[PDB]
Amino acid sequence: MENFQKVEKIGEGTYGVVYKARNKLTGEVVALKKIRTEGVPSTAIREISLLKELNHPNIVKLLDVIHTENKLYLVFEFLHQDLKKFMDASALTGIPLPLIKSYLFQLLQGLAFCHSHRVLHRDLKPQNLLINTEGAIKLADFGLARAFGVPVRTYTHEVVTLWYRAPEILLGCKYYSTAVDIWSLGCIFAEMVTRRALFPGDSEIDQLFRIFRTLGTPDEVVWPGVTSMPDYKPSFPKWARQDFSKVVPPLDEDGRSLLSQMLHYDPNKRISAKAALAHPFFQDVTKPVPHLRL
Ligand SMILES: Nc1nc(N)nc(-c2cc(O)ccc2O)n1
Repeated sequence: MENFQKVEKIGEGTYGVVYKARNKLTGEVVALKKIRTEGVPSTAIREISLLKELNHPNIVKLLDVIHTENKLYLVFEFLHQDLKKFMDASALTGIPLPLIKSYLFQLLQGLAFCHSHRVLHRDLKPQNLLINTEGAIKLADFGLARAFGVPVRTYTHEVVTLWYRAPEILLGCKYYSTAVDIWSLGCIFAEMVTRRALFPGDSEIDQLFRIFRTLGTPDEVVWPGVTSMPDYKPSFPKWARQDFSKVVPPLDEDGRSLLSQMLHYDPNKRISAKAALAHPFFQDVTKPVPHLRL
């Protein structure tokens, strides 16, 4: 692109590298993502284009889609910091509960909007949740996984995180439901509260086994159909479920209650974003302003 001027590289997504750029025209500063391949799929540039209409205050706005020279550039609004960075910065002290509750509340509104438009994220994680000084938090990279498909690593040599991957995906399901996003968000919710990733797997089986060790190895009782899943093995060790009081202390009972419904094994039983918004946990929700040092 000749219009912009790569101010800085603000990260390396799984679908390409993201740059902060100043538009020599509008002068506006935006986030410029260079996607990945012999010319980029055509069904892809059509799916992505549809997301320009998926506008919501809790969804990073996709300003433009430019397919040129068999290269794909996505232009997004720019936010100054991602949640992973804010958590690392807040670890010594921990993000205050009121601000954790506000972010979760906003993320669920974002998901509710996307899910109502039959759009799933599929790859939610702290690194693509963006915050601003006004206390807002927004979902980035929505719909990208759909158009494309998470490969071995990423666009290039660099491991993709599995820490937030729903169990049905790890067990080989072919069709993903909106429930996969709820699972990811529950994982992020727990990480904000405890200041440590909930299920930091370093391999697919390790990821699954970390989930089993904490929530109990799933069976036909809690998850009808699970033993019929593609990657399910009768040889999986049988671990007992641990109490949530031990999983996310010292989170209160409303919080633990909501988290438990967000981490139900059966995707059909997992709480929807719409319903999570009505949970007693958000009875006293407010919108605190974060402390960002840009
Ligand atoms: N890691 C990181 N940091 C910052 N500050 N921003 C972004 C960002 C990522 C996107 O995909 C879109 C817009 C953005 O502002 N990503």
